[PDB]
Amino acid sequence: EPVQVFTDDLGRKVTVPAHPKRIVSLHDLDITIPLIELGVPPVASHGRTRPDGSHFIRSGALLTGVDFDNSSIAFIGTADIDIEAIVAAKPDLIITEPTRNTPIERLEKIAPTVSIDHLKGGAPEIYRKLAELTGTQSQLAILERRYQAQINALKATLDSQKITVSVIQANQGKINVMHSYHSLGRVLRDAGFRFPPLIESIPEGGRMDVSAERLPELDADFVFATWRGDTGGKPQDELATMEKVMPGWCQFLTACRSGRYVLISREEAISNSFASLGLMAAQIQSQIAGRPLP
Amino acid sequence: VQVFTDDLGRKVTVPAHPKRIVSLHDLDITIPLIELGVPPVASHGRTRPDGSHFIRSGALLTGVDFDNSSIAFIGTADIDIEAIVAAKPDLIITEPTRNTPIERLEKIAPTVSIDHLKGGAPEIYRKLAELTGTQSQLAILERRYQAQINALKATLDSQKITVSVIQANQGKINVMHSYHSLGRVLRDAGFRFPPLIESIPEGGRMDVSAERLPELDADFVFATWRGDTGGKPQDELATMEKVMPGWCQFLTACRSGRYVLISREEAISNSFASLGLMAAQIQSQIAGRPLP
Ligand SMILES: [Cl-]
Ligand SMILES: [Mg+2]
Repeated sequence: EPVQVFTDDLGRKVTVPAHPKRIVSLHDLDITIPLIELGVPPVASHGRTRPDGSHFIRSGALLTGVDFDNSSIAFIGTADIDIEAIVAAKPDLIITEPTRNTPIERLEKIAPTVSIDHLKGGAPEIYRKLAELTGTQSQLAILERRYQAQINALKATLDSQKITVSVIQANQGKINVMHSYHSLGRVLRDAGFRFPPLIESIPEGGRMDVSAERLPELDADFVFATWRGDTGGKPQDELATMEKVMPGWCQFLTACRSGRYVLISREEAISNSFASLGLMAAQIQSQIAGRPLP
Repeated sequence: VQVFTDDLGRKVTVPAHPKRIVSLHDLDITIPLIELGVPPVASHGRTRPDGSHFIRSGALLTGVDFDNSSIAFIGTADIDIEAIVAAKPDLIITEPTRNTPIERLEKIAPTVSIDHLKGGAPEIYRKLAELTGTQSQLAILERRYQAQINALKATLDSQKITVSVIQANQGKINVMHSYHSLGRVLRDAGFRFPPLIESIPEGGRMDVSAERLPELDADFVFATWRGDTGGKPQDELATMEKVMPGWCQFLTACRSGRYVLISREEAISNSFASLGLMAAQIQSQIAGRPLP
């Protein structure tokens, strides 16, 4: 079996298959979804657990169509990982990350184990690392080409470099803003939309809370926000929460007053996935260029 | 059982697991094959006046085109038989709008004809999955679509909201029983449509007089704009104004800022990719755009 040395984010030099056939993933969102997108789904995965004891891969069905109930992917735990289940899956590669609590020393006894950290370079680096680790560089190239096509289509729709945007979130009586809000921020920046200085000046990978009084500093041509829908929530929830931040908040933003405040489903907006990038690009396109107002 | 009856009624013996498929149509066959995980070794595509070739919607919807793959281009109008032979296919898939005599293809490899006019996209994918042994991948694609519809249904009471899809067609308005991807998602999500649309037979369409715009009004009115040739949404608005000056005032949806323009290339696709794009846009356009 052909083999490679991979340097993980703990600086460990790990001899791994050139083409792993049985991967165990210790995080649904951070690892399993990217693996599925790369065409190398794990044989076992971390996931979430509901109070009735049912299990699911977070965003699995929604973004990839893959979940525990329609696949041969074994569930290995949510909090404490079932070591017996990992062993039973007979992995040739185990992928974990720094926020997991299963000891590396235990995992490495089972199979070549690597730890990957999204704090080093974000989603693009995670996919680059996973593609190298799994020999799926050709599939990554296809994913990247489609993303290029999506950005180019968006850029061709409108003069993005002359349109300002912002992404905001209610946070316990204040406004939280990121330099780049996950998938949504990534697409906006890649398409060349410009952000207000308060947001642009936040260090890369950073974020800040902003006082309600300063809302006008977050104003732009279009203002985006997200709402949580994975547990029965609705867009009106973020509206109600913004009201708790400041009654009449709408009047502090020319974007909201003019009907250019846009609410996006959070679960897809926060994912690292190529699926998410496409969903963002489409929504940005029609919300900005495809919604004429009287 | 390696036996596939095609849409011409031909009983064709095929490979159990075809490895080298030749596709005679980019949109109707190549895109679905790529989505099913069995991209062809050669494909029909389009040709620009400078001689460059592309798989229509290939890069945009799948990330796959001639210029970043080993897929051979085999022609736009006339099919290059020599190129097909050189591709060493084990299966050739064609469709009834093509002009290549089936007998020429049959001499090369097992050849099957699939017709999107019988059942549309759902039937195309079912047939291609059976033909290529990709029933498992199709189930995955179908599961994602179900999740997307359920997400949309959970966002709002779609059964209380009416929607309408319209298209400018040479001075009149064309409406379909179901506008490809866009219409499929709207119907599947449980939205209601204007009385006129429900009267159109399945797979059918009709032109209506510009004067009858009010009968096509709904809570939200959707239309599409062509962008694959440098077009922009404003170009579609210009077209409507020529159909009917002040057309906006004849629709309560347009007057009140509930007229939505969607990119046509994605909207008319048979793809699962497009269904997801439609669902996301419907969701935020209807439920995520509060107006003053
Ligand atoms: Cl141990
Ligand atoms: Mg400003």
